[PDB]
Amino acid sequence: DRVAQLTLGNSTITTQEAANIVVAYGRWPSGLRDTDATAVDKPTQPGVSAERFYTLPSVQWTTSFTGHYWKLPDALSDLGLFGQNLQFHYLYRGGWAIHVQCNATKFHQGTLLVVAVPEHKIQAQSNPSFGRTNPGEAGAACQFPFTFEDGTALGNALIYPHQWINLRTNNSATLVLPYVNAIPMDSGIKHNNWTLLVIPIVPLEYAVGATTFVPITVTIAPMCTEYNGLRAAVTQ
Amino acid sequence: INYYENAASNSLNKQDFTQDPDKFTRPVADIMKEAAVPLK
Amino acid sequence: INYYENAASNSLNKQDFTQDPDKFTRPVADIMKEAAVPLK
Amino acid sequence: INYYENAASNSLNKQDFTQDPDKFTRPVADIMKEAAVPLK
Amino acid sequence: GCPTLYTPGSGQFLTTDDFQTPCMLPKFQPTPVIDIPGEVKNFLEVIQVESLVEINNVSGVEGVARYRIPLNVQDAMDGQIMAVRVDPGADGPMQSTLLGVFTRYYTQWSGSLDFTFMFCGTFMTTGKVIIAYTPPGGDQPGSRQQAMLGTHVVWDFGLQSSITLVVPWISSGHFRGTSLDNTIYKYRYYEAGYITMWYQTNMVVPPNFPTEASILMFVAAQPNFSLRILKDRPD
Amino acid sequence: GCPTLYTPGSGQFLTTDDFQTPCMLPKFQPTPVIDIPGEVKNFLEVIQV
Amino acid sequence: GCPTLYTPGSGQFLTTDDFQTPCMLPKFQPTPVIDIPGEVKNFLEVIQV
Amino acid sequence: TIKNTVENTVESTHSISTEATPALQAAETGATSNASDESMIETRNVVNTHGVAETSLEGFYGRAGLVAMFTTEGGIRSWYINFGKYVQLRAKLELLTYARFDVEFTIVAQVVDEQAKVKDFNVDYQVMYVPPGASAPDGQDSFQWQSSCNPSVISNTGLPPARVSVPFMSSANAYSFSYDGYIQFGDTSSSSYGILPIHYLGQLVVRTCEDLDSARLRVRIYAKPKHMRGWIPRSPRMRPYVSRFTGIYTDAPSFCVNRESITTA
Amino acid sequence: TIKNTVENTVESTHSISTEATPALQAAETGATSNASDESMIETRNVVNTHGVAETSLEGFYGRAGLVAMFTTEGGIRSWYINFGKYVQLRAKLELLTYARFDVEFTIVAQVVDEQAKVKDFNVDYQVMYVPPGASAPDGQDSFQWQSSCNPSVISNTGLPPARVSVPFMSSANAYSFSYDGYIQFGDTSSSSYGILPIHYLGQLVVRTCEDLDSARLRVRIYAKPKHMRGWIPRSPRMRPYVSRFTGIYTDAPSFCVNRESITTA
Amino acid sequence: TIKNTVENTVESTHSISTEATPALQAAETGATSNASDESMIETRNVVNTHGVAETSLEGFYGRAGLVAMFTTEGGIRSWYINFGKYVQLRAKLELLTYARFDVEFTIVAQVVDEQAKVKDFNVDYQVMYVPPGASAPDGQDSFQWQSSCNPSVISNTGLPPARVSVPFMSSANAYSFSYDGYIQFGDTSSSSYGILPIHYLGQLVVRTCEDLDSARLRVRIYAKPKHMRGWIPRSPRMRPYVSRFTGIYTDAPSFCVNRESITTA
Ligand SMILES: CCCCCCCCCCCCC/C=C\[C@H](O)[C@H](N)CO
Ligand SMILES: CCCCCCCCCCCCC/C=C\[C@H](O)[C@H](N)CO
Ligand SMILES: CCCCCCCCCCCCC/C=C\[C@H](O)[C@H](N)CO
Ligand SMILES: [K+]
Ligand SMILES: [K+]
Ligand SMILES: [K+]
Repeated sequence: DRVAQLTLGNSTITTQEAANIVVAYGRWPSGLRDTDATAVDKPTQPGVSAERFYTLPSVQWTTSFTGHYWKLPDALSDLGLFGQNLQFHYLYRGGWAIHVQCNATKFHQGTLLVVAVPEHKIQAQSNPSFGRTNPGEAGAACQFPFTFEDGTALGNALIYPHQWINLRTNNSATLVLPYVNAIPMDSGIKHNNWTLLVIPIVPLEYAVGATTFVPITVTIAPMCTEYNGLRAAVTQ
Repeated sequence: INYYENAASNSLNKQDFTQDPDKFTRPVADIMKEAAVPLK
Repeated sequence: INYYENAASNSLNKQDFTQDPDKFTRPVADIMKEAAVPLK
Repeated sequence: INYYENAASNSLNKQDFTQDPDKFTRPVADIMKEAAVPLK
Repeated sequence: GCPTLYTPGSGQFLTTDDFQTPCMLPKFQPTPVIDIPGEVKNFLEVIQVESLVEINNVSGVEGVARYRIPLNVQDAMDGQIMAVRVDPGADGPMQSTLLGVFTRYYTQWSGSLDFTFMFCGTFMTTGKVIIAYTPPGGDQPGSRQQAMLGTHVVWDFGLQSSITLVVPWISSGHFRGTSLDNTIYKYRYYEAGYITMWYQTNMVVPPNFPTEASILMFVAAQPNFSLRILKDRPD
Repeated sequence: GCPTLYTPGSGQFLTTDDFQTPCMLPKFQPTPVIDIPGEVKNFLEVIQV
Repeated sequence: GCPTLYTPGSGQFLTTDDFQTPCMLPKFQPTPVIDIPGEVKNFLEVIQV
Repeated sequence: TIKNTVENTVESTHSISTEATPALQAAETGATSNASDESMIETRNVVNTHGVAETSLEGFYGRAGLVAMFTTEGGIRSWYINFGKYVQLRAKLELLTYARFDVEFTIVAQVVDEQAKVKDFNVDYQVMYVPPGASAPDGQDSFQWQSSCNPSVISNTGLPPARVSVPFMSSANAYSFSYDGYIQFGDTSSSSYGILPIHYLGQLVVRTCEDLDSARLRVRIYAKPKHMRGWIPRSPRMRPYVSRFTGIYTDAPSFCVNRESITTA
Repeated sequence: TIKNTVENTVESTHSISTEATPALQAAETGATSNASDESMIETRNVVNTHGVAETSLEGFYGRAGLVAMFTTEGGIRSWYINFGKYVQLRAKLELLTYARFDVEFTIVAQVVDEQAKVKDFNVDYQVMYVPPGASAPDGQDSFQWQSSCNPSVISNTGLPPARVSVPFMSSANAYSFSYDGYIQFGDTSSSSYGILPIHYLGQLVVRTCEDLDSARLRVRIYAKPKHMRGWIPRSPRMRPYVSRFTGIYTDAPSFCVNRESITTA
Repeated sequence: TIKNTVENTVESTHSISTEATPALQAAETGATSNASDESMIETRNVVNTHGVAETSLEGFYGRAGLVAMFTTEGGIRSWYINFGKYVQLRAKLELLTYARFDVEFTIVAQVVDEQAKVKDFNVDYQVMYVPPGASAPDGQDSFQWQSSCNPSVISNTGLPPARVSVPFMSSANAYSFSYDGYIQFGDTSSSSYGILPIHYLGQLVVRTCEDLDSARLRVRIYAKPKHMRGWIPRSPRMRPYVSRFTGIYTDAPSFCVNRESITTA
């Protein structure tokens, strides 16, 4: 179906031009098991205060738009009680729900790929800056979309979880991601597990005189979260 | 028969099967059957 | 006993028989017995 | 299987357990339980 | 002790061998296995995913523009949109795809292919196209009558954005070679046929609309597909 | 390990020998056998023509 | 005797190896074990002090 | 569910209907097409017995490849254990995000003159493994070569090659071929980015037990993974490598060869 | 029906009759004669125990023979894998139209001077198998010799000979020793005739791991078929071979020696 | 009681009470603390499967290490059997007061010039074990080398290394790595103190079976304990060794590195 409603904590989202929902690697987010756990102190599970939708500032699909990205959990590291719990604790674990929105008339044509990639490094340059590697809640521009910022073909990104927004068909994309790592928990301030990338593959065009200014908007929820190792608050 | 103490000593595995690829090819929340239209 | 994984590793076959050669020596549609004349 | 006559010929032992360390850690004549005070 | 005799091949280091050996650390116990999403057991699971074809590979075309096929409003009938050879290990548009890179790790292939196309015009844009597979025996077909005598589909642009053509396994032997290189081994023997696209009607638009639109082209293996004899990727 | 003694003829390459050997491609599965007319098992069948 | 093939790593001296070997004195019988206080089996017992 | 052969094919007849439409698809949803062959054309029966074993992880990964090649200087050299210098095995391991495996190492050694011309001369060599925090030898005759705790292998250039197995030795639950993070707290320097210190397991050090006159050892190392397990397949590498310890690359405007026009095959 | 010995002989008496005529035959029909010994003369009983095993396909084919012999130039040489250069094994395989078999290959190598006089000198050699579409090495030190995907064997001129098995590797259901056709569509050129590209499986490439001074490797390869199956016996070859890849020949007016007259034995 | 893994962890809740006080302790009593983790903080369940095998006596002691290294002078040398010359294995055995074990000895030998440069030359060597009260050979050709009662091993510098096992050979019920006493009655001399004559089991003597011209043997010996048993753990050694047969040392005012202040980590 083409209608959907997502509800988490005190927050709700609706859409009328959906295209199903993706659940990455066929798994939903879940808790750490007693056989797989290592840290011995009792974990913190904040519930509805952390697990709810947050909305990041918007991006304009200009004439020159090459693409944009966000790092998780960097982007949400300074927002609400997700942010404060992540600063006060040494270790973090959890999954995500993601919803990308972009609307335009029946007189517009264009297409975006919306893709979530595990362990994505920035490496077109000898020495990536801290600004490029951790761009915060504003995100940063793609300078090298054809090589996917990492030395692979853009065309083969579809091995990672993705959807398309095609302006003749749909106006939103939805992804659900579980926790992925080689260890049971990790530092939230030193390591980013996922990157969310939005890339135009067919450029934006329209009937002469139609509305030219078209935003793209990203909304994100933490899901199934736990923390260990409480201390004072610490940031990079 | 294994001649040595630790399993790192053993020879290569012989369980060379494949499995259903739907965790990578069709990872969607609601089912879409072959004969139907996808969006309805 | 075979020591290796693939059959190309095995030693030579030991089934060294022969068989009736009529597929090469008498490949004719109608039978012609020894004691009879062939064309009748 | 052992190929030689004397036990000095045999390979290394495989009984690699540990045991309760109280002969070195708590070698005292009267018991002092965790929840109690030691001197009373 | 036991009498023995040692045979030729003694002391040789063969890289694809398989024997038991003494371990540097005999008493080491490794960390536990934990639950991680997305375990893979066979690369046939990966090759079955769709990836984009670099179809517009011509001199003046660079970067993301090389993934788009053009369409435009016509003023004459039955015209051609694109052509390509279907051979998956061959140099050209297929070579950078997932299916192309794994096929370049191996010398032989067998099975059906899935080609899938998606339209990216406005909601108001309409048209119909015909997509044909031609088995081997000559050159690519020179007209729409010559093309529609082979395996084909007619595609109508509407609500469902996309269509699949299946290229079925039609071969003399059970396997084909992945190279088509003619200077030494005459392997042009194994060439597998062509795929071509023509206008069935025309692309039609309202007043002041964009008169040019794009298609995107995806390729994947089907469930009867397989590979033999590993070799070093020439890229 | 086991005591052994190695005999004369060790390391010789005799062309009519018959021993097992390691394979260059251990996991390779060959094409099927199909029905073809005129299979031969012994050249005494041919000499009788 | 039995045909054999000898593999790489033949004749190497690896210090952490573990094989049976011939004894210099095959008929020697050692003294008895006696009761001594403070036997240790694992150095985890010592590190806990 | 698990399979040992590829899928069969059944007979199929003509269809004229409104009710069943397998050719129509929506790529927007993120799913790959599900049109079968039998739905799209009239098919015959085929019993297909082709196997799937050469494309298993054991199949693809289970064979030896070069990881190091060096000569001694003043009767010694050392090597940091890391699979980045030779690109063929590097490019295969970066097809997975996380992997667990054991390794079988093979060592091949020979004597050369000062003109790098080979010499018919048999000599004893020693290889020592030195984990992080252990002291490495300074030269050919240092007292760290007693090797009473560190493992060693000792061998001769006239025997067959040396070989040992090694188990899965990481502090993590798998090795990592991509890592989007920094080495340590309070050091966001650009040289501290995209390295996991957890894959670093130490050095190998090599010497001749005695001093050669004028000659040197040349040494090669081959590695073979065994018992592979793997998670989260990655896009394959498509540009040249530049550096041993980083993924750095240079951009270019195409991946495949050009042609005269899109309508000419 | 199957047999492990040749046929016995029974007793036979005189015959005077119109009813039975085993000596009369008609060669026109395409059948070989069926007159038995016992029908043509008076015979005695003989229990015959002669076996049939030396003339089986395993019997006739199961022994090694020479396929290649070459020297290195600048520390390298390569060989196209094809059994045409040495005529003895070639002339045996062309007694069948179609065959399936595995092969056991044996490699023998030694060092020579520039005057082709042998040298008492032990050296490491490497053999690499390069299937079609793979890049072959250019010289002694090219980076294709890492061998991480292509199979290799590495060995020394002072060990016993190298040996490996290989399975049935064709894309067809059998190899072909006759092929009446062309290589590809739209190329009826006379050099494109009577070659099957399906028997071509690639090259072997050989090097010394290090540079010899003045000396070269000389190398010989022997091949032995195993597990033979065979279809459609052919007439045996009766004129000299001329070329490695074709059946070309020159005519002559006889096959056996002449004599003074037909009536003189 | 015996265990194959380390201890698990259980869940724990808050406590407010006068009745239970696990944090209070009295070090005066000579006992180590018994406060568990779960008593001191709120804990979660953890099933812990880490093993204990690398820290067993067989684990820690069961690998070979260097005990002797020497060259022949006039075709002979001898060695007093004692593990004091090389400090790494010495420092490990002095972690126990008393031990019983068997030993596996490995011998590696090679030819050198007078400039201590190695030589490609294969020679026969002999090793003889001479217990106390037996006559040792005087030179390369003495008649004690008949070896009809004393054990010998004979071998060649071009075979792999020589190796033999030895059982527990002391007159005592264990070897001793500390001995607070004198060698004999009526001799309280300071050189007679802290030696046990019971660990002394004799010499090894080495020769070349024939006279080398100008060259010498160089020889190394490695020892590996097997089947260890151990009593009464000692404090570990913390100052350099000075002498082969005694524990003598020099004092110094610290053991670890200094820092600027006690309040700065
Ligand atoms: C005496 C024999 C020497 C054996 C020394 C063994 C050391 C252990 C090596 C384990 C292999 C580690 C592989 C892990 C990761 C790779 O290096 C990646 N390329 C790191 O980026
Ligand atoms: C490292 C060892 C090298 C092994 C390389 C094996 C390659 C496979 C060879 C299979 C034998 C093919 C024989 C087929 C046909 C004959 O060549 C005919 N004379 C062709 O006309
Ligand atoms: C032909 C092979 C030679 C074998 C000779 C064997 C002799 C027996 C040696 C047993 C080992 C004795 C170890 C006892 C004590 C240590 O030496 C201590 N460091 C003494 O202070
Ligand atoms: K099947
Ligand atoms: K008979
Ligand atoms: K436990």
